[PDB]
Amino acid sequence: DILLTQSPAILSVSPGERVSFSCRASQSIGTDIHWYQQRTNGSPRLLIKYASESISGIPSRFSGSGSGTDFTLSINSVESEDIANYYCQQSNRWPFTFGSGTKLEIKRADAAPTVSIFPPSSEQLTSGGASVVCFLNNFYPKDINVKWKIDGSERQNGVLNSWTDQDSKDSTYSMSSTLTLTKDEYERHNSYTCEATHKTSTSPIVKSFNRN
Amino acid sequence: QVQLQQPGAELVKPGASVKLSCKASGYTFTSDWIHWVKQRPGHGLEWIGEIIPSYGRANYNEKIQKKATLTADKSSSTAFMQLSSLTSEDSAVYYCARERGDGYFAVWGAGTTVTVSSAKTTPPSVYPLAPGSAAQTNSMVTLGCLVKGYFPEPVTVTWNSGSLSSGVHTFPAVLQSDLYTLSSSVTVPSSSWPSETVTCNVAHPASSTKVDKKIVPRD
Repeated sequence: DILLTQSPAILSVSPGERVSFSCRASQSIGTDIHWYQQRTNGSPRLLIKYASESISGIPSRFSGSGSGTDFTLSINSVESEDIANYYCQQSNRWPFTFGSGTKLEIKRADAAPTVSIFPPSSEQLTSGGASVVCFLNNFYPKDINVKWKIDGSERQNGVLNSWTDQDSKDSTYSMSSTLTLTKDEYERHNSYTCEATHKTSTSPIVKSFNRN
Repeated sequence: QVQLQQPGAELVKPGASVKLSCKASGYTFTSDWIHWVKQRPGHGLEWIGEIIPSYGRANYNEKIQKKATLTADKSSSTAFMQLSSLTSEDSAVYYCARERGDGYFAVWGAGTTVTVSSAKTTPPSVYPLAPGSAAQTNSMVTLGCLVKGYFPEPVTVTWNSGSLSSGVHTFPAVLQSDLYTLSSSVTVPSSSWPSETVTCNVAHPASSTKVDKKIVPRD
């Protein structure tokens, strides 16, 4: 069975620079290699077939090369939409096999997170629940810290965090922090506060609201 | 049009079986090969096996445990993969892809999310996320909607019935006590809302549900 090695597994690159993905087969497979792109939460998409043949609809940006055991998928001047996983797949011998895949990262300029805080809806309060939601959107790099405060006093319980992958829209990152309480617990406090700490600013970006 | 149609999700109890379907449209030939690909969360693509509907012949990956038995209905033009005796190791996204017999997969299905658990199906609760009257905006404004307490994965979130895609982020779900939770964010010109309406649509295929929520200012 053909082993397809994709190294390195992660590629980071400045916007507008040329990148090259490598794929080495355990044995000669001629030009029977194919490249597929898979973005987050999406199905694979054919970019190059038979090592170097271009697919209609695919940007001329993408090109392919190589033969025998070594193959290369090149992207000339990378842009934000190229952020995805890249797989190679041989069809020279049964069974067909896939590569391990390579993630593409983009080193863009630093961006401060846009912070937004949202009070619990009345619809949610109806069911006896109350969630305060904070969005830290479109920042770079992805390293960031969020802190909750209730009536001036830091809160960590009832907090669930979720981080997005690098956005294929603008090469940025985003994060959601949800503070869930019961309605009863929520109704006996006044001020709710979300604080975002990122390298783009010495001061924390703070968004707050009073329940009243 | 979309060539290959797969169910969005399938909930299977541990040890039980499930038959995944792939309905094909577009050009159909006797040389069409239906391939099935497995993908576990955060991992790569794994070839399961292939079937040719005209003969009923199936070939399987010998490197893995044979969980699949492949069949096909010619009268309904539908390909079927029978997964039996499933464990938690079998929870994954299963794509179906069409090969024109030339080695590469020209088109893929949407994929069927298979979750192996003993927990019960639960439809999501969708709540609006509109900012307070004390917050300040620039040239842009951010709204959202919260999807809480659903099972199993996945859910599909769109904005204004799909017409609003740019400025949209959907966060990964978090799991707590057999229930998932996520939120979706949208950003539109601050001058356009609420003068123009903004609505998020949440679809949970496992419960066959789809709901809309319009975002208005907190009065």
